[PDB]
Amino acid sequence: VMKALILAGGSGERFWPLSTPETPKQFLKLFGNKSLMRWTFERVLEEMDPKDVIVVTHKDYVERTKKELPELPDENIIAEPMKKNTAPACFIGTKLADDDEPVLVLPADHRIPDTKKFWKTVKKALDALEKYDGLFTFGIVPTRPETGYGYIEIGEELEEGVHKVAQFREKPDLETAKKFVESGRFLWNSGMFLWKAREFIEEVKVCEPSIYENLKDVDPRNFEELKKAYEKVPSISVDYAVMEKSKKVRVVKADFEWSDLGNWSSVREIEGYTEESDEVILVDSDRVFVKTHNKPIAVVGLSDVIVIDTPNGILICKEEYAQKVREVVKKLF
Amino acid sequence: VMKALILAGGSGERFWPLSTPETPKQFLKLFGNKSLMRWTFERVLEEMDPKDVIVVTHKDYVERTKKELPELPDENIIAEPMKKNTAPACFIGTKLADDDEPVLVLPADHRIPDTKKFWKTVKKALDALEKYDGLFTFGIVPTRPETGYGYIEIGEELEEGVHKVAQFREKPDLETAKKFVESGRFLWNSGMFLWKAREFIEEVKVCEPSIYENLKDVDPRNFEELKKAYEKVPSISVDYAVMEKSKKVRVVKADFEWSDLGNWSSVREIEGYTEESDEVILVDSDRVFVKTHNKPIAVVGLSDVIVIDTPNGILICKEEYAQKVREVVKKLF
Repeated sequence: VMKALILAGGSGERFWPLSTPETPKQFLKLFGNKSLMRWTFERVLEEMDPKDVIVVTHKDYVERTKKELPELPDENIIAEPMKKNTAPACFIGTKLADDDEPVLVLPADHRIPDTKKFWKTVKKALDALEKYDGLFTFGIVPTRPETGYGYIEIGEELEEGVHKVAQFREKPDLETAKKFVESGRFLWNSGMFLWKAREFIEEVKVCEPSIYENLKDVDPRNFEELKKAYEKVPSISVDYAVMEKSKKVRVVKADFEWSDLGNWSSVREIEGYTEESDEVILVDSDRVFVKTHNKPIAVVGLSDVIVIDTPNGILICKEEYAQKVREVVKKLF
Repeated sequence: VMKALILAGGSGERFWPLSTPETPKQFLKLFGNKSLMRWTFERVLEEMDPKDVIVVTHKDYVERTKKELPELPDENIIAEPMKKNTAPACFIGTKLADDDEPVLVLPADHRIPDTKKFWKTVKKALDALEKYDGLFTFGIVPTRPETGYGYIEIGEELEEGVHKVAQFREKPDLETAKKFVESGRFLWNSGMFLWKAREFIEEVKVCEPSIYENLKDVDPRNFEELKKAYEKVPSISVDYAVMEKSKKVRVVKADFEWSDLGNWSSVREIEGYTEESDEVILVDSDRVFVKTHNKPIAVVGLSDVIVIDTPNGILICKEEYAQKVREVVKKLF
């Protein structure tokens, strides 16, 4: 018995001009002519019947989620009355589970190309969960001194590849980041989780009563009932809400390619820089990421720049400012 | 009793994506829905009869020239068999005047907004020509430092605003223009010339026979004959051919504002950097020049760039590399 909980609340904001307010990150077909969420759903379906998968997302997103995931029973989609981040989503998704049922929590907007190593790692976490209880996160083995991700400090070892979490650390300085990688004592917080339903519910009661009392006996499908609760409930990631507080947090080492797809630079990391070609002309310009639409694009005198041309517009972004594409969406709409 | 010779040739390559690849610069409509040549023809018509205006241009553009300039008599367009730069075109155009007629030679792809001051200057230049003879140039006081213009060293003062030319200088290093602009002994060569038909003819015999001996007996309007004579005749500017070598070059301080429209930067210099607007979004980006087309353009984390969007393409160009747009066109086909 196992439940999968897909959290799908993102913003394509950093993916303008490809993303539109009407199309959040989760529906973007960045790879292979399928959305991030679809890939994620298919990843899960490798080892699970869809009866045990749950999507927690806004109502605006619900209908297109049905057309994206025809296999998913309409009941298993769970409409949210407002964006209050992952912690409340996690909570209402977890209540569908039975007390001693494992709940695997997954963002809809990440990329994990090896579906088998993913399940190898999840099986390992399931076995560990049964041996030690507590709340489990997945730490990705860093392959570069990445400043864009948050980190998990390895603690005491229970078993090979399963550790207590000594500490969480947010985006570090490049030197600090380089020390984290060289050390081998830090992992990337993948944003993925695994816990037994009952244990998480109880853990929130101490960490964030705010969340527990208001959602305690609210039926998550009853749209109206959940609105009042949500009006009462704060905005706060479960990372901040529970994980940063509990004394029973473990990490499982994940040996697989993973990305949060944070911004356009993240896509470049996966794809590599763009090749000079008949639609991309480069003169004294290196390390450029260019997605063309229907006309040639020439970049002259500029290095480390992202250029995206879609019908919604054209973006031209120095690479390190790829997080500030959000501001474009703020100013534009 | 005075001829105007308009030289109509020049690559418009540096105005990609506006210009097609072999598009002649003189037909670009950079300002007010009128071509550079049209503006130039109108400027001369302020004081002149079309019968005294000669356009020297490649055969391919004769018909299109007629259409820009319908006031111009069909016989006043002289069809060249090959592109051979300005010295040979100056020659065959200047042959059409009487020996003692003044001939004002003007580039077709410059921008002189103040027509009245243009003619103020010319009339001063005509009066000087009558007193002193020689080949006259028009010097522009450097309002800026900029490399790769022509350069005229101010020599002996013949009379106020009329000097001999100590030296003709066709190129410079960066910030050597600083000790030309702050030295005050150097004017930009505006590319306009004034001479009596016969003196210039004599001077081509002395400065470079190659052109003179091959073209002296030839009638400019007999295409075949001109086609035969041009095979023997070199491609060389009148600057390198005559001005740089001649011992009778005078200079006149120019009383109007002027620009050579060398590249996209020149257009920025005239229009200004671009205003953040409905279709131009600027995050952490200063001193950008942006011509949108059908969609919004966001420029994030980048300064001193030119972004031009047209059906033919998109150009993103660091401002100081604006000459290198030539390299783009080469790569494009």
